[PDB]
Amino acid sequence: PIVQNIQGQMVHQAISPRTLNAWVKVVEEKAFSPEVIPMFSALSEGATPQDLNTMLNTVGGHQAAMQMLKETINEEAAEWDRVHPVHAGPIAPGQMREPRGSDIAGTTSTLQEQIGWMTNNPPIPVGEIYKRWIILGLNKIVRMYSPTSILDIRQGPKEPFRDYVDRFYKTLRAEQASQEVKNWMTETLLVQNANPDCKTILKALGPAATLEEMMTACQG
Amino acid sequence: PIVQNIQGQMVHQAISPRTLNAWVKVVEEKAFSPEVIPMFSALSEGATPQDLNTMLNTVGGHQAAMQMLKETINEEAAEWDRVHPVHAGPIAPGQMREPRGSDIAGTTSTLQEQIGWMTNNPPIPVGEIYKRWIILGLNKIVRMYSPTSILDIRQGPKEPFRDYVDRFYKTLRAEQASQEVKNWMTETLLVQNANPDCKTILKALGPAATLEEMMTACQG
Amino acid sequence: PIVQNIQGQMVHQAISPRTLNAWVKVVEEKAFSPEVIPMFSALSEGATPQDLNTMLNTVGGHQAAMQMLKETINEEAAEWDRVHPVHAGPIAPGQMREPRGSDIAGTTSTLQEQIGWMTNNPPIPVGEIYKRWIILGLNKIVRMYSPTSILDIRQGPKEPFRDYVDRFYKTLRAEQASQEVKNWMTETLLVQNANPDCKTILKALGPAATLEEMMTACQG
Amino acid sequence: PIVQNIQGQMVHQAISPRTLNAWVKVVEEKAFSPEVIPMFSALSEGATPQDLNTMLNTVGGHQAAMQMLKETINEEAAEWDRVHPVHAGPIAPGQMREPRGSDIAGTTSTLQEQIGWMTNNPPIPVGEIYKRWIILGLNKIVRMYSPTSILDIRQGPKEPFRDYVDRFYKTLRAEQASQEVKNWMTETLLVQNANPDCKTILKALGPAATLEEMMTACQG
Amino acid sequence: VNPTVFFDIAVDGEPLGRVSFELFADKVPKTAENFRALSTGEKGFGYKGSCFHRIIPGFMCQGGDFTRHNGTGGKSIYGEKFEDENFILKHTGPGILSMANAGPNTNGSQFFICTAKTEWLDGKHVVFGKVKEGMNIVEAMERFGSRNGKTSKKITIADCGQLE
Repeated sequence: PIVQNIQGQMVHQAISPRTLNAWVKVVEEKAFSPEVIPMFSALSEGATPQDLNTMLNTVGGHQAAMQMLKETINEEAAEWDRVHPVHAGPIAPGQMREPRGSDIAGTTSTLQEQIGWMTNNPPIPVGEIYKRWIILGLNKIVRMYSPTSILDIRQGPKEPFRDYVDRFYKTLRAEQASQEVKNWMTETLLVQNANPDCKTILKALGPAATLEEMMTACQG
Repeated sequence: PIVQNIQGQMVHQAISPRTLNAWVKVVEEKAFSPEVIPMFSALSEGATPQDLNTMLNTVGGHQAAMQMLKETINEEAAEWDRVHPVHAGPIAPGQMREPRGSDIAGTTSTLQEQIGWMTNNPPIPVGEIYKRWIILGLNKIVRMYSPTSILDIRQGPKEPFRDYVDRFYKTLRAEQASQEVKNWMTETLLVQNANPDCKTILKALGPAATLEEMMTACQG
Repeated sequence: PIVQNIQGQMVHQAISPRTLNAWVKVVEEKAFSPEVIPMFSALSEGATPQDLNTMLNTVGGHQAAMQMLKETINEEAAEWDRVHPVHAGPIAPGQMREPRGSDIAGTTSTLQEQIGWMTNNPPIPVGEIYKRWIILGLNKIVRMYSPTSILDIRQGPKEPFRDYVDRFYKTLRAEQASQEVKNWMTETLLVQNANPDCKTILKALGPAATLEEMMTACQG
Repeated sequence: PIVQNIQGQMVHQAISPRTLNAWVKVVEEKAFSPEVIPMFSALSEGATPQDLNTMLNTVGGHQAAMQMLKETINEEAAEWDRVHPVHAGPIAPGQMREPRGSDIAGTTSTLQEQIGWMTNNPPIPVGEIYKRWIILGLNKIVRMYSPTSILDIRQGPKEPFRDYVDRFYKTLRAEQASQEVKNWMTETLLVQNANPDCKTILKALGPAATLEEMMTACQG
Repeated sequence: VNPTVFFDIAVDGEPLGRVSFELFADKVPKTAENFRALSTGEKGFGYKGSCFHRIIPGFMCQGGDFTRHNGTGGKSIYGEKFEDENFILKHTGPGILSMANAGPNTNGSQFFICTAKTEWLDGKHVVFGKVKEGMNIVEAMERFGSRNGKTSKKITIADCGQLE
């Protein structure tokens, strides 16, 4: 990835082997958790499309998920070309390159072309666009890897409220929906699926009670 | 490997022991799977032919694969010498003599001569040529390690569709016969070998079906 | 079909009866086989869309195949209308307006308009476009009339190698999935399905073996 | 095929459907025999490569033989390329470029280019070269279709000399060898494989006896 | 923005002059990068020390066969041959630098410098640059060629590289 170099002139610095090893280890140890998306977004800050292609090729296993990621990248490139076609217009006095769906995906774009598109003024946000595409793909993958539906989350007879709410919020974060749907679900589904012993306790507190009040109520 | 300085020039640098350790560890732990070529290309960016001969000789075990790689490098060097004969006689003062195939390999030349070739005006990319040759050899090696053929894939009555498609795409990336042949295979052989129930669930969606709906059909 | 004269110009000519008779006889006697497309392309060289609609409507029997061809022509006509949109504004004095997707078929246009389209300056090849569409439809028809798939081919213990390779190449020319995939199939599936004795006789020559030695090995 | 047109100006005349029907009939009844090569050379006099491709595509069945013919055409094209290199560069306005090895087989050469190569002064013998290639292929195929070898031809005890000599000369013509070898082959094999009584009858005439005397010896 | 490369031309080793070229990388980028990179020699192989093997007075000067030195060879920086990038630019006059080929999608390293307007070549050879400085050096070169292209003296690219 390119980085601000002293002084004020961005030059290309190849991806460090330690970053690739950290990525391989986090994909090996954590599989495909919701948190990987932030770890991926933070490990590849300002990365050229070639670096993101390297980081997606260095993965070991989960080839089905990588295939969905590649297909969604292709779909985003296709839609991007459809949303950004060259309509006839007077030619600009200044010419700057332009990134195609295939030029953004780093397939047919040489490293020099990407460095140009990034360091030129005004900059072309090819890296951020490809990162948005990969993040959409990773969201698809982590929502697919969900073992059970959020509607099936129910507490055991003696399962403490601690592990119950932990697993429930984990599955809810892995689940995909708008924020208002989650706001309705945390009020309609959480208290209902609890164990009756502590369900009575949560009902005694009130419907609009916060999480900490219920958690300290059923505490112990 | 060469590294640029503050003023922009580059000079030889000793190979880091961390790079060698990581390369040997990934070769030992991950054996010879499709994800060694990207990591090899990332580890030795800008490495001299001596550094690549180091990274190859340092691989203990799997000596048959290393012999295959050596034979491939030998054939590539012979073809390079045949396609680019070297001139005889006195060499110009401002130009250093062009390398032969056995010298592009770095077998019969000193490190200072490699550095002079790489930092000449114009620069001569011996490292990139030998890296391309090693990448071709590693492609042939990962082709050889391929456990099964692409046609013999048939899903068991109990083997889930996820494991089936994982194995399929694994051996498909290990095949690397071509790109359009791979595209035809993922259309035909992927749906041709499904379990009868999920098979007809996929046929219900027709050939226009994508992989995501292909999986969520048999899902649950 | 148009025909050139002594002065060099062309004009409409009535379709010859023993062409219609030959086409109807070859369609009925040979039914549908890969060698009906070359005969069709040779019989109607330079034929107007009316002549092609004649040669298609005249085919009695096999009405399902003719309906498939009509549907294929229908979809092809729609694509042509979508790809190019008629321009607005004043038209140049030396130029006049073009035909539509449905009029390329000649369904809603008189013969004089077809002749004017074919002998205009510059000429418009409506006949060649509709012939390409009909050839694609006939390819799909001969694909449907294929009696087996390419993978199911397995030579019997007594069926001679000549009959096996004949059946193989017949259903391969009737497959027409691609050209490079065909090149891979003729290397792999041809050698993979031989009878054990002649199978190992072919394996004695390695993959470098050509078809001639491949057959004269099992010969005699 | 092109033909001399009044007056003295060769113009392109498409292949007639009756010629194609005659070819299909001779490849339906005669199938593959020694007489097909002469019939083919007479039906395609001065034919453009497109006409020969049309005549080779219309053959229904015998796909192995057509594949042998295509492969031998490719081999002859490769040999022509290795013997007649084609220099790249802009063409002269008056004269046409030298045809490559694949421009002869009509694969990538448009009909206009072939017409140019034939009608130009001096003419380029593309048609005769492609005919020589197809004739080599047909010789290969007819020597392959031979049921038995010439050494296996033997007369039955009461099989008349007529059928014996007819079958022997037919197999000898189908066989492929230099005429000089055939001169010894006849004088060594014709009399030896005959019936003992007719063997002594022919040996009474002499070793260098002509065919007509040998025939009228055992006549009846 | 558009690269500029030069060629120091030599006639049997006597220095003759410098021709410099503006490569239209903003319309034919992949074609322009291949001539740029072959001029610098940065990928290991290139034009330096190759000659113009075919010079036809009043038409064009052709060169660039650095592997076989006679029009039967040369290779690109993408492999031996690549596609015709596009045909936006036309052969409008002297000084246009266009790609030689052996039919469509067969571009390698051979190029030709036009010394006349050659509109018949339009649509058949990709144009990707024009002479900037040095056209009278290209014109003087014509004298060492012939109707059929054969040149009378060896005309070499003595040195070449990128200027800007």
